[PDB]
Amino acid sequence: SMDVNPTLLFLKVPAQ
Amino acid sequence: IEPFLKTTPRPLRLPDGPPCSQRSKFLLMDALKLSIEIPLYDAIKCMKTFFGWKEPNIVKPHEKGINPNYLLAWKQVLAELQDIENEEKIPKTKNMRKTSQLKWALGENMAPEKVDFEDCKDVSEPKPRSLASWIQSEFNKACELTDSSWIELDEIIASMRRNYFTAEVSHCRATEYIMKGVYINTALLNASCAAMDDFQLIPMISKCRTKEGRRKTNLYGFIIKGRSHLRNDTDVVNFVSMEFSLTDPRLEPHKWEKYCVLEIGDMLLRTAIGQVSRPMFLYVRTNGTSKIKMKWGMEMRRCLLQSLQQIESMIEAESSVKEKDMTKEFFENKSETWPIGESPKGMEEGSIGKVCRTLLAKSVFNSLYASPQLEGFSAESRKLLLIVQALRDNLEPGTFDLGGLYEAIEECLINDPWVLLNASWFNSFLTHALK
Repeated sequence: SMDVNPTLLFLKVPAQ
Repeated sequence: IEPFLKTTPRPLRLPDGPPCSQRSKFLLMDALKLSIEIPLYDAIKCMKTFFGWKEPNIVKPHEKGINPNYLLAWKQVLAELQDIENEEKIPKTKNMRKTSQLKWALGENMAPEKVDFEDCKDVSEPKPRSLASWIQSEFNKACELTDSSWIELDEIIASMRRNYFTAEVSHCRATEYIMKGVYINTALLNASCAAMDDFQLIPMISKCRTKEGRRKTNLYGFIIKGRSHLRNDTDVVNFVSMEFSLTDPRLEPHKWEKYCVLEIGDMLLRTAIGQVSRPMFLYVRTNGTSKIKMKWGMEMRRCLLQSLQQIESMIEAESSVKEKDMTKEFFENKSETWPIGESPKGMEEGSIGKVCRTLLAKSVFNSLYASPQLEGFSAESRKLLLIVQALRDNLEPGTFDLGGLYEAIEECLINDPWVLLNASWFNSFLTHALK
């Protein structure tokens, strides 16, 4: 089952 | 623009050591509520919904504390709770007998009135801990939906967005954490101002609305306030927390290093296979806050805004590009096109719904695990994040002392379980970003 990792958002969302 | 600077970014290095331990103010995933439909009055009504109270016994001792003191503190709690039972007018909070156990736990022999020439102790390695799986479990459960609502639809155009987000988060365990923190911090503050010289008994309470709509009142356990004298805003009041849990401390003793854990009863639960008997534990530990920390805790609702705003802007990063407003598209179906997790299968994605909750959890854990280690890591890891993004798109960030940046980051990675998680997280991000 998925271990959530909010930093992965930055694979798509650009920092800032 | 000439990009040629590679897979230069390496994984961050995390500390070796004993595993990190829990250090939140109250329990999180291991919390247990006694519930029903004046705090102390409600506390007793909640406890009455439980019928497995037994003779308390230590099962996981605090390796540095005086354990029988913990056991006695609880027994004293029960005793004084009996005194209140029935009567006629049940008080708010209630002041407790300044007994030996309470004086000790509430750091009352460290009271300045006592000592001699030893009153001249002036000294001038904060000890590394390794990451443990528990903190990730903690966060996982924080992103989960609950069978209860923790907030009204407001704060009791793009206002539409508020509503969408609130729809997606009001049942989130993170949101419970927020409210749990608001109530007991408010409570702890009042008690701290209205007593000062009293050992107050504070029920840990929260409220919610069920699916079926019934209003529920939850009791998590008790907090005993110590002496709270001083108007210094950064000065600390010692307290001891007493929290119900079904969690056996012996599965991950490392998580519970700061705790004495009692077995305080046995519970009979309905189950896929029938009635099963499970021990009920009391997690006990000493601790302290300040007017400032209580203030910050009373304001955790801010996590909702911060959380929201990010989800908001995150829509501009798509709405301006797609020409049309995209809130409805996203919230009404698909674009499960943002990565948010790993699994045995690997990379994994989820919709704005999941995202809303994940960002809420993140904001909330930042607040629950606030620390200098964290201020540092954030400020510094943002930079590494920027850099990693550039390189990923084949861009030269420029002549920058990168190794210097690594030093800054890894020096924030000492023993905080939350910070270590974010570090581990970045490493994982780092692996996908520059595959």
